[PDB]
Amino acid sequence: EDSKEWVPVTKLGRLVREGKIKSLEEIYLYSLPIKEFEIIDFFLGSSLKDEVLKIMPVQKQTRAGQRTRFKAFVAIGDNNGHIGLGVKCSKEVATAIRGAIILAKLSVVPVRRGYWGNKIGKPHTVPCKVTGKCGSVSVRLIPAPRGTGIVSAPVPKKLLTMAGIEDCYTSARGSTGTLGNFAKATYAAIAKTYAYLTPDLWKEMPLGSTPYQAYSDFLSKPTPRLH
Amino acid sequence: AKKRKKKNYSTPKKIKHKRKKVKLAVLKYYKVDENGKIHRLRRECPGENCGAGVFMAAHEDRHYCGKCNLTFVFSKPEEK
RNA sequence: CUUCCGGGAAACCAAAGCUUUUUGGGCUCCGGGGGAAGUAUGGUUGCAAAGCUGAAACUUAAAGGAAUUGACGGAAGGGCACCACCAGGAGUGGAGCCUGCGGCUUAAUUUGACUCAACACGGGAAAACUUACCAGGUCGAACAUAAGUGUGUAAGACAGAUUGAUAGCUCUUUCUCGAAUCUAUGGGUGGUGGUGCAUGGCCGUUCUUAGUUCGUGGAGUGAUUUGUCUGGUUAAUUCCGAUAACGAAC
RNA sequence: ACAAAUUGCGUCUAGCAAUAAUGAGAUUGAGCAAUAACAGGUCUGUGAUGCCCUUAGAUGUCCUGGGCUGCACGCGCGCUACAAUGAAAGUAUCAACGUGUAUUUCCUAGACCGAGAGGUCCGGGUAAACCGCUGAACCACUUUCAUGCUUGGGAUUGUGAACUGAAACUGUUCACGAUGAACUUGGAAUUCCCAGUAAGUGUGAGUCAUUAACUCGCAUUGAUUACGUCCCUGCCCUUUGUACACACC
Repeated sequence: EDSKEWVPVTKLGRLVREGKIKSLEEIYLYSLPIKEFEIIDFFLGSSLKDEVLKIMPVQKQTRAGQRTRFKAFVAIGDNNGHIGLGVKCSKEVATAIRGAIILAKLSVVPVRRGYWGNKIGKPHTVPCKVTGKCGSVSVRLIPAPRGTGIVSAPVPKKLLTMAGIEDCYTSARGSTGTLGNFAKATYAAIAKTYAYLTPDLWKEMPLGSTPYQAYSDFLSKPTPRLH
Repeated sequence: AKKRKKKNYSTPKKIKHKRKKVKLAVLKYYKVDENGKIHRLRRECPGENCGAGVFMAAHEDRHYCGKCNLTFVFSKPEEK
């Protein structure tokens, strides 16, 4: 049970429901604005499982006398190469925990895995040294050889295992006990793994396809075509 | 035994007995003259309202039937 | 002044940026939580008032950094009712009396409720009853256990005490339907007992106003903001119109 | 008024204008009321109720009683007046919401008696039907009073006469004829309110066997003045400094 057959808001999800896009990288070339979560559940859902981080409370001050609101850090992610982060306020927990997790599907990033010192056999950890600085939280990523697991704080290990890394020397400076920027910066730290020029990438490209033009025929028709 | 804020240990000692039983044995007292006349100790009620099975009291000059203890006062009141 | 498209925790910044990648253009002082304390102790300098100089035992889990929100809490700007006036009116607060309640006192003077929103209220205009108060009385209510045996386990009246009356409630003394075997024992029963700082339910105020709050976004590291307006007009977030989710919902 | 309501259109948008009607310049007042809440109110409304208290010697429960009403004192809510726009006498002659007995004695009329209070007899009415067309008070109309704490004002207190209820004694209320205080407009203060309203002046209803001076509406009589302002105590969210926090207590 779905229970609802997904409707496309935009023509991008119309293209994937027509089956003319079968690649998660196809949006990832031109950074296509994915503002429906159903496409994330179109390609994935297999090996895309979630873990809550906190359920930490806040308060809104009123005329009389308080207002209590909830806030839950959470992280879904494909077990090899993807992760998502997000959070959302709510006046009840069950309104949050079934709703705040939708946002991280808009924050799914391809995680690039790299070698450390030898070019044999399915690169594992990280391309290069990447830091994520966000709000007094500077998680510096340092590549590691085999055996040595993901060393981190006790908290962000559940993010990185559900991203796909195995081996990394990693820390940060500051008050990680103020968790709010901590998990967020790692989401910006791991996202920068495709923002680093590599001499492996010095040959470029066939320079583009733009599937708007490659699939305008289905765009041009006004008929609600199934399949 | 209550719990009140002011009055504790009223004590009128509450001596109201249930039944003394220092008297009034049930009628084992019975004499039968032999062959065959029956003598009825606590001779019965002359009132016809009962079946004369009340064992009317032996008392001072005020006797009474047993089915109702206050009434049937033996004075005797004559009616005319 | 503009916007990072830089940097910061932020306001702010063209350098406070290039101190990012666990980073590097040179050189000097100078800080490591408070308060002890810019105090003592000596030197040094001043004609002096005083300065270059500067600690410690003790004591303390926080002192503050910007920002969001509560103040259309005598603080700015704009708009409303005689729970606010003015223009008044009738009043009460004086008198008499009736009741609210305290205080007083009483065997007991049952008691709830202290601003506005406890105070002719608990409809509370009660002889008793109510009544929860005080003083005399008064009822009996489970069960297996259990032991008389039904030679009366009880239950009722006269009679004179006791009584307020008759209360055989008690009892001097008498007959009596006797059986729920009237049990010491499980424990349940009841209460206008306690606690509104255990609550529920209900109600009052917040409310003669005009406000609340959700799914999309761009604000931002987050708090939460935007929506919900600069104005016009409205009893009105009532509409227009700017129109920065609208289709929002009361 | 069912509003093209005519009106040198205001930021084209909602130009007050009463004015057009001629039941009608709203016929027109309440009820319903959110969001987050507060240690508001109540366990004595309840066989809603946790916990605690008790259970033949009860707080429970029914009887006899008392007391809640007790009074040098503080206070609030209202009525009675402080009289000449009257107190007296009569006379004229006006409502309305309502109201009322079946298994409990209500509403009453009619004759009758009684200073009265009340008492007796025959009725009606389960009610647009009888009470009742409820033929309400204050006013209005000739007088009596001469302003004199006065025939204004009726507290106090005797007395019998009532009557309700088994039962009355800071009291059941009501009668008659005695008794006539305090008080002549009320210190600082402070209440409500803009039209059929305030206020005067009443009736019904509610608690009820009898006890209204309150309470819920009814009805009559019918103002001054406001038709605003943001000072003052208020209050509603826009900028705003803050050490503001359990929010200037």
